[PDB]
Amino acid sequence: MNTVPFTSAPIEVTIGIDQYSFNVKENQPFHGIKDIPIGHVHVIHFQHADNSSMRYGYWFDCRMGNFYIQYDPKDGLYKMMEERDGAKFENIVHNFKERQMMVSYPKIDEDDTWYNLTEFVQMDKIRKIVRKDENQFSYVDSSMTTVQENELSDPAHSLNYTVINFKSREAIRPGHEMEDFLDKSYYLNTVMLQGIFKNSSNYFGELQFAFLNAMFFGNYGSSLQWHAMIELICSSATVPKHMLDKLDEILYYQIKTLPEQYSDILLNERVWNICLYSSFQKNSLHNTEKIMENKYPELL
Amino acid sequence: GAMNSSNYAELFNNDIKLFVDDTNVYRVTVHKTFEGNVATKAINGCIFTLNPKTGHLFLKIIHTSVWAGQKRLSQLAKWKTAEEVSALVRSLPKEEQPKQIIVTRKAMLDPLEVHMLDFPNIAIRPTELRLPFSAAMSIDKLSDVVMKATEPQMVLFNIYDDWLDRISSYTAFSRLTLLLRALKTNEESAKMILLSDPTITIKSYHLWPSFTDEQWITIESQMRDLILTEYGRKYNV
Ligand SMILES: COC(=O)CN(C)S(=O)(=O)c1ccccc1
Repeated sequence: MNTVPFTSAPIEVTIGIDQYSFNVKENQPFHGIKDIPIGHVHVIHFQHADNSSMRYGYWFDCRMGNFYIQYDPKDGLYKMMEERDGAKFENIVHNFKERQMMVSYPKIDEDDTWYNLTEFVQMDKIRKIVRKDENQFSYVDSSMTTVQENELSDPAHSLNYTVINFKSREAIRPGHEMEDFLDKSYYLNTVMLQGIFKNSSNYFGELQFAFLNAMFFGNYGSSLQWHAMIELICSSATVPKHMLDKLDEILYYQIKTLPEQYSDILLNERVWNICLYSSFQKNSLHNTEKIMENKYPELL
Repeated sequence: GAMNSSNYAELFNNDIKLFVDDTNVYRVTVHKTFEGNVATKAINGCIFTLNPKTGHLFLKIIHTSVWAGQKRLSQLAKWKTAEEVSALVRSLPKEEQPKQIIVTRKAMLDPLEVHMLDFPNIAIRPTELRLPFSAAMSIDKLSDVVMKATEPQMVLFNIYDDWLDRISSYTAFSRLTLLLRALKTNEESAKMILLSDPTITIKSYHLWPSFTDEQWITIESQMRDLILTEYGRKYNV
């Protein structure tokens, strides 16, 4: 179990750690988060009390270094940093734990939610979507645009998700126009899986990362990417059986975790109704269709 | 974007454009089978592709053999239309290719867009106008060449005959739409109006009779009357 210490908390802020969150008062004696499960990526995220504009946060993996948070009064945000001095860091954490100034990652033993949301998500792939190669952790916020959003404006601060566009030469083989547009299997299996992602694990990893940035930061381009990646599978007549079964599990836990009051902005009526009731895979997403119908029957 | 009453004069500017109407591509007769079920029999169809500025009708005849062994024909027909329009554009010299293609039915947008991905600078547009191009099969010479075709075939017609020698393309299009609207509302009456007078003939190389300017005004008046008439007969007004 690992630790992300905080130098201090000088501004009132709601702090998220994965699907958990807690309120820290201005100059409250808070010095970080302990007992963070090793083996998963994590996200630590922030919403200032005085300006809910810009949710922002950091994706990190404690196996990759010692990370801490420090407020910057010039740029006005909590910044993640790496501490290269191992002995210094260990000494800092031990002191903060002894004085019990850290919240405990509050994982219930039965609970596999975070694993199930991050099963295929790897830090190395996050870092290719979020390019800032001098850090081992990745900053994301509510306003960051995607490469695709920028083609339709600062490239350094973009989310480089894989561009999916169903009316594009990449998606449509010359002479197979009707076939490829009505059955996206070529685009899913040859172009994207064999060609770009290499395997379904990397595809699911990007899909899960896009969902999490949508949910935790209200990042609109991430929500677009999440839905595009679902729609590309559901609109393919030919999908490996193991991918469909895994997709059903992935989406089940995403829908389960989604705040009820955010469904209106985080869920695209057209995509979900098409995927569950019209698409080739309308009958292949049993768990996802059952939770959607019992939790968001209005959308459908 | 969408073509409507506000931007109607854009049809007659000097940017090459084509209307594409797919209504008559997939045509069937519905009949009873010996067993008392219902079946369809396809008959020949046509894509109606029209330059409104010049009167250039590229009439691609769709022979029933194109449907043999195919499923979901009403859907295929839109993609076949789009394939044939795309093939037509690629066949034209660059300086003759359209800058815009306006589809008369919104269901043609995605099939045509996908077939024209190679032409990103050609705008594919819908329209809010209710254009009467389905009635093209009420023009005798066009119906004749469609029904006689034994194979796929493209036939060329000026749908304005020689009218542009005497009138603008705005006025020619308005005349055309009035004639076709009439033929669509009451084909028998419309055709009676057009041919009742045996001294006015259709030239061998024309579609419509050789009316003088004065006779076109009479004719056009009679077509309006017919459209208003049928509008009462229909609604009891
Ligand atoms: C494709 O074009 C047409 O339908 C109309 N024309 C090129 S035309 O000049 O009127 C003409 C040319 C050849 C035959 C009949 C008419």
